[PDB]
Amino acid sequence: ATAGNCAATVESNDNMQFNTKDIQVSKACKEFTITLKHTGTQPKASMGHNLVIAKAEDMDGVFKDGVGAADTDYVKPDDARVVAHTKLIGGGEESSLTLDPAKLADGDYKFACTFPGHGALMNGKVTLVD
Ligand SMILES: [Cu+]
Repeated sequence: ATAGNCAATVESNDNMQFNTKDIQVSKACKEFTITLKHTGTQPKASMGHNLVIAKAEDMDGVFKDGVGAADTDYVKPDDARVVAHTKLIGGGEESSLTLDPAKLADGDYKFACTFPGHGALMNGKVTLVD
């Protein structure tokens, strides 16, 4: 499936997991939407999740700058090394982002939760595909 997916939905729970560790972005899409749904009962301050997509080579700086942006859902208003980012969502809440697929051609991109203590496990691969 490539010509029938301009959006994706990721489910995160308070058991510390994503329902997918691989996201394939179609270059057939002008923009790609990713919707995150936190299917749990824990509030964002106790077990919050976000989905940040950035260049893997720069992913370290993304997490680092994310921790410094605690007031802004652990996402820093910048979007230079970061391609897209959701907000922190609690049990029942959802957040979404829109990214330019053609910007993922720079190399290997990853998606992860920039919540301190989560990124070590809550991360995967996001690849631009045809
Ligand atoms: Cu998280």
